Amino acid sequence: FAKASDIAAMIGGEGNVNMLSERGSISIDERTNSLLIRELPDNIAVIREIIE
Amino acid sequence: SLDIPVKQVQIEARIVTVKEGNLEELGVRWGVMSTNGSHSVGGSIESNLWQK
Repeated sequence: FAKASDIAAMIGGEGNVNMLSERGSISIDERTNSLLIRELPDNIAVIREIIE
Repeated sequence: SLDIPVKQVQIEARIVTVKEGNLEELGVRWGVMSTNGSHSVGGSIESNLWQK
């Protein structure tokens, strides 16, 4: 129901101060409308709940 | 988990236009020219000067 590029630009983005991350990272897969995230297994759950 | 076959979509646009028009005009053109002996009637001054 939403574009993955917009969501990746909102969750991550310019600089690390804005990012909701510490020392991981989002990537986009446009072919299948998906995000690929690498972070602490505790931040994955809150990110998942918000973007759901 | 990423590389999988995707779906295909068929899109069809349709542009329709309809026009109608009506026109009507009526007009009339008439004139008179008469003389009596030292008396005349016309549709201008050059007319009365000509029928002399």
